[PDB]
Amino acid sequence: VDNRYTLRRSLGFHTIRNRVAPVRTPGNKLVAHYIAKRQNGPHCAETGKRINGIKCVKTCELRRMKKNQRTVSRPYGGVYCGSVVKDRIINAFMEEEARAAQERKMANEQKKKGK
Amino acid sequence: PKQVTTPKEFLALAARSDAKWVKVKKASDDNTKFKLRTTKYLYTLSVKPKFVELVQNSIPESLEVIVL
Amino acid sequence: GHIVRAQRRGNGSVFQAHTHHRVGPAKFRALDASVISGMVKEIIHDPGRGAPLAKLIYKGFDSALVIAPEGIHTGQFIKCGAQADLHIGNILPLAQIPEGTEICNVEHRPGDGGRYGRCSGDSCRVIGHTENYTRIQLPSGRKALVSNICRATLGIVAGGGRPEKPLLKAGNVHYKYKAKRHTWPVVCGIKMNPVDHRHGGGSHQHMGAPGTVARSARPGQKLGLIASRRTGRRRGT
Amino acid sequence: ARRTKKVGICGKYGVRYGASLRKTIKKIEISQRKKYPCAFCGKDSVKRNAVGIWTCTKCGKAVAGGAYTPTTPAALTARAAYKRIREAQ
Amino acid sequence: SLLQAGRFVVMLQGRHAGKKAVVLAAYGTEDRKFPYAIVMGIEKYPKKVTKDMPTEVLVKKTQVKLFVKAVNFNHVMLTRHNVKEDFFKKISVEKVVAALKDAPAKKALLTEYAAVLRQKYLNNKMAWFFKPLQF
RNA sequence: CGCGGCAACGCAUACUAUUUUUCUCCGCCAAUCUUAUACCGUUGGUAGGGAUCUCUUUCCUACAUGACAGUACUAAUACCCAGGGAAACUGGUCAUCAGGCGAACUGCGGCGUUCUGCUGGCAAAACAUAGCUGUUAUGUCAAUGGCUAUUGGAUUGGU
RNA sequence: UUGUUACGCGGAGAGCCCAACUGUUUAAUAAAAACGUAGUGUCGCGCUGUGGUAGUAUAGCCAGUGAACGCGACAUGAAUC
Repeated sequence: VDNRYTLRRSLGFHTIRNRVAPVRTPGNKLVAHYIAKRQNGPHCAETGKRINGIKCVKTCELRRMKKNQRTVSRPYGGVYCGSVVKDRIINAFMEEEARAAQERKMANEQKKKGK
Repeated sequence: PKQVTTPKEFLALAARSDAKWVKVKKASDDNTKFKLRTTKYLYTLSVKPKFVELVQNSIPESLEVIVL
Repeated sequence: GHIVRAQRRGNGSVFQAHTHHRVGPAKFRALDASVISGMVKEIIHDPGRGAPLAKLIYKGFDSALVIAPEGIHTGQFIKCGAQADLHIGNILPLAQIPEGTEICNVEHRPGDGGRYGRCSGDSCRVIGHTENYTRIQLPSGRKALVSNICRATLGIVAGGGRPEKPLLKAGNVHYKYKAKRHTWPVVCGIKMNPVDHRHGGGSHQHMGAPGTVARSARPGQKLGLIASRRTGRRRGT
Repeated sequence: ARRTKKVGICGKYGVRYGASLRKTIKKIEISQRKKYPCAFCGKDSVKRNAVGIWTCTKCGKAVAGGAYTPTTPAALTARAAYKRIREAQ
Repeated sequence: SLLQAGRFVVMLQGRHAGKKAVVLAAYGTEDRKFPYAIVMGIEKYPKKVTKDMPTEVLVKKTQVKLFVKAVNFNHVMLTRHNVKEDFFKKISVEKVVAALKDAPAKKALLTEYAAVLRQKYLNNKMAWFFKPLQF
């Protein structure tokens, strides 16, 4: 046997795009098949963790997939994972609630002068 | 080239006015495969020799049928 | 003679700053009329500069790569302005700050960017308030009238004590000047022949000429100790 | 077993660079690798990321400290200076 | 003790997270072994409307969409506010059946109590509830 | 002509603009685990050819399936969720370690990336024997290791 | 009595001189003790500045996406005394 095989594409050098793997054909012939690139896929802002419920494919072929599988259902579905969204609800409530209670406070405190 | 499990769903795919031919073909374990051609895909249907006779009749008359 | 290595740094072909991985120009936001809160999004390290930078957000989000005081942390709220209180972080004008305290990245002109006291583990000290001009002492010793309206970050710059540790190997200094610029290694002037440098030549290596030259001395001629009002071991004083 | 008697962390350098320099770096190389106690999440896993920067792993936060320790003495004095003036008035 | 019927809440996580709610029946069961409380809420809020273009554009932004859900105590954030009579009781009188199953049966409630709850927005009462919050 | 799940998330949904974020996307070195390919192996087997004074149930060749598309349960590690509520500290790695900012542990949890099996592509092709004058026959099988290497990937550490 | 069988695989020790060390160098007679280096020291300058360059356009270029724990100019050449 001789199991050595040529590169098919005219680029010679061993770059990240020009990488191969040996494969058996139907005809008992070893041959170069070219490796498609790895994808990390969507990490989140804050912390820097992998969100769940989406494949790491290319974002161009993420368009060809269904609108279901592009996203997670919640508010800030893609961008922010779960517990960071919980914290944004709690803070943006109580920042606004303290500011709303400040308008109640400055209403209530100034009425003491009249009575 | 997709496979299709149900014989009922095959006959829905046959009567689309896409399909150019069906191919009958003997297989291992005394089965046979009805390979419906469509413009996009090639829908195969594995079947046992119990329900082999009925399916051919089920197929639309207009569609051409090439035996192998 | 040939043109000497001191003269050749001007023409500036190979002697340029290696400015590729540098993240941006470190300065304040422009002045624009009180008090404005600003979250530290993150603190990052840029190559060449020994200090960190801290990227602020004055949320639109307006950004500003400010140079980092020590004790800043991520998601601290920095407060630029007059009526901001004293914390290590905050950016006050020199009217407001107390004298006899250590400040960082102080501007020369108002609305400028920040000028004096920028490198790691340095700080301008404040002497006293005249009226308009808040007098401050720079890290060297020298003292400078600077206008009270212009801004300065509070505290000492981060990354202090980097030259405390020596670099044992030539390779560590190779990686040091890769980020900065080509100026290394230095071949000494005595070693070179007479045409290349002033100190060069002779059967035995030696300087020969006095080796200490005026401000009036020309390009090509200014080599060695320039206008040295003292030399030798600085014993006392 | 302890295996070097004297040297410690500077055993990597071998016979090179002199006795006085390896004494100096022995102090500093122990400092910059050591995990330090966090303020914010509490836990003891504050490593050195770059020169001035000290990332906590478990927080996901960072602080600006010294080059080879997270607390410079001179910067720690500046806190005490601005404390006494703020506490006054 | 805190989880009564007459109290507003905010949803912490889920599909409806951020959005407003009120408790109905604060309960262990054999169906689901944890603390859980059946809630009302609102999905799409009524936006503000200028009186230019009467009738037609109003009756869209008028209409308020609802939801019902059997939610854990951890995933709801309790609030200051309480409901202030018979009307509060009526909306929560029937709701478990819709929650349990059958879309048509549950859609009969949400079509009904959309019309009932909207007439409280007509009066400008429960002014906190029908207003959203910005993140 | 918007619904399921306590939740992680699932499933059939538009367009213009502004802003924000992500993928594209990134140094070097070291270790562990694992597909694919090659090679060496224990178990047999059948096809043809080589060898033979003697010996050798022998020796050699052959024993194979592409991009692409699908959905089973086996079983992994990463991360997250529900219950659970930990010093007589427990769990875990080749190694460092992890945990009341919530561990062990239970779910026929969620999800990503790899994996085994079963198909479609698919035997109609290709290859090897046997025979007829272009084509007809059989056959390409069954079991299961790698302490070996290279490649892709995973889990990490150090500088 | 021979065996890392062929193939492949350090002769070793004791003095003295120079440079500490890895590294660089006269392409084509010199690879060194020369150059380099870490370490040590001196001098200049707080930006309308300092060390250059550039050339008639009141051109703007380099250090400079810089600021004395810095930039530039030299001399010595690890440590120990």
